[PDB]
Order: sequence, then C-alpha cells, then structure tokens
Amino acid sequence: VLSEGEWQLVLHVWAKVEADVAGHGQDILIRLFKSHPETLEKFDRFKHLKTEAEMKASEDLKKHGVTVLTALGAILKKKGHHEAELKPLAQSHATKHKIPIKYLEFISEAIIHVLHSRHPGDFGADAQGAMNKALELFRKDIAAKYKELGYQG
Ligand code: HEM
Repeated sequence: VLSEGEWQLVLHVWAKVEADVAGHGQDILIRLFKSHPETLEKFDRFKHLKTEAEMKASEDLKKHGVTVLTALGAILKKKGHHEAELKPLAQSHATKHKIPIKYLEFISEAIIHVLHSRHPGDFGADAQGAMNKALELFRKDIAAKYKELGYQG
C-alpha cells in the first residue's frame, strides 16, 4: 500500500509523461522489445519489426504505446482503487494475449527506465521507489486475477 506521499511522487512524474504520451510509449515498447525480445513475439501486430529504426518509424507502434500508457495512467490515477480498470486488462492479457506476469515486470522496468531518462528532476530515488511500488501493486493485483483464471505465471 503506497502512502499518499508515494502516490504524489508517482502522479507528479506521470503528469510529465502526459506532455508526450506518444514519445514515452514508443521509448517504452522499444526498450521492452530490445531488452526482452520474447515480448515482441507476443505481438503479431509488431513482430515484423526487426530493428530499432523500423520500430521508431512505426506509426502503429506509436499508436499502441499511447493505448498502453493511457490505460496505465488511468490505473495510476486511481491510486490503488483500480479494480474496474484491472479486470478487463487481466482478462485479455491472461486469456487472449497470453502475457506472463514476468513480461509485466519487464515493461515496468522499461517504464521506470524511460521515466528516469526523460524526467531526472522529477524522478529522483524517492520517485523511482514510489513508481516501483505502484508498478508492483499493479502486478500484484493483475497476478491475483491471473491466478483466479488459471494463468498464475
Ligand atoms: C503497463 C502494462 C500494460 C498495459 C497497461 C497494457 C495495456 C493494453 C491495452 C489497453 C490493450 C488494448 C485492450 C486490451 O486488449 O486489453 C493491450 C493490448 C495488447 N497488449 Fe498490453 N498492456 C500492458 C503490457 C503488455 C505486455 C508487457 C505485453 C507483451 C509482452 C502486452 C501485449 C499486448 C498485446 C499482444 C495486445 C494486443 C495488441 C494487438 O494486436 O492489438 N501488453 N494492452
């Protein structure tokens, strides 16, 4: 459970993300894809991309990055009271996209990395810790829905 102070650190850097959601999404998905190639394989939509330049040029990838970050921002703004937002997501990711919880840990790490590169002044160690907690809560809650559905893992 994040404290109010922690939530404030989280949403303060997230307000910064909102200035350029598309650029953040592309950086995050590209980082995810490059660092963990097995993740790109889950995307029939994007598996034709072989290089970072191709990824950076993809308008559809940028479009999905916005979809992803928009869903995550709505979750973060609920400050833990994200039951309704998390349900559709867990259902599709477990049963439809078949995304292991480990891959959610990978994108969390890509998120934290990109937030740090783009917002050093509002992403000091305290903010990083707070964001990590927020992302851990998200994973924890998603994981519980996965287990229920028979996909824990
Ligand atoms: C911060 C975490 C994530 C969020 C908020 C997020 C959000 C979304 C949203 C909003 C959608 C569209 C609606 C839906 O199908 O539920 C979606 C689709 C999808 N997501 Fe995620 N996602 C996350 C992480 C992941 C990860 C890590 C992977 C893969 C390693 C993944 C794979 C997919 C796939 C394959 C689709 C369908 C893409 C398509 O073909 O249109 N997601 N996600």
